[PDB]
Amino acid sequence: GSIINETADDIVYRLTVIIDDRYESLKNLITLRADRLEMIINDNVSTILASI
Amino acid sequence: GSIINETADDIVYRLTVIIDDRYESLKNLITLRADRLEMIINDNVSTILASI
Amino acid sequence: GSIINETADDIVYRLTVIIDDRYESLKNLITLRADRLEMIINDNVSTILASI
Amino acid sequence: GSIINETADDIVYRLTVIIDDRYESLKNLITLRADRLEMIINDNVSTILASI
Ligand SMILES: c1ccc2ccccc2c1
Ligand SMILES: c1ccc2ccccc2c1
Repeated sequence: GSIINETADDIVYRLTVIIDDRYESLKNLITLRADRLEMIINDNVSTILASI
Repeated sequence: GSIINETADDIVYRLTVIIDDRYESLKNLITLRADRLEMIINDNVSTILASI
Repeated sequence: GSIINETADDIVYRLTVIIDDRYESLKNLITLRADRLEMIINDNVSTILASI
Repeated sequence: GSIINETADDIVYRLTVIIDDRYESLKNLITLRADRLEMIINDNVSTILASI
């Protein structure tokens, strides 16, 4: 439209990309560490149960 | 308000919607995974106690 | 005048509050769920050890 | 080179620095608390396994 609403759209867009990238990083990390805890807990409990 | 004041509110508002959405996502993911770990732990302890 | 400088300062300042508030919320949530899980584990292990 | 194009670059950069700072803190927090939980889980299981 004009010079103002475009410069605003550019600010919103660029920072949105930043926010989105940092979001995905945190999302994948949370997922990664939670999967590890599940794996470790499962393996250990299975070891305990296998040890009378 | 003035043009620039309305444009400032719009930039903040839009990026706040973004930040909030991403925050809720991580908030929900963290809660989901932690809740599941507690579910897994509580179940495993019940099995270990049943196996004496 | 200087309204563009001030508005940019005003924009950065407002979104900083948003970002920091959500950060603290996630920081406390992550910290809270970790304390809970550690407590649950320690409690359960003591229960298991009390049952030979 | 424009009046507001530099302003936009400043706003995005200034908030990017803040986002990066908070993102890194959560990343470190998530890593540290998960590393801690994994240690606690294994240390506890070693105790149980050592109790017939
Ligand atoms: C601390 C670190 C990582 C986690 C992942 C999922 C749920 C809770 C957590 C607590
Ligand atoms: C997504 C990405 C980074 C963030 C940093 C702080 C608070 C919320 C966030 C949401």
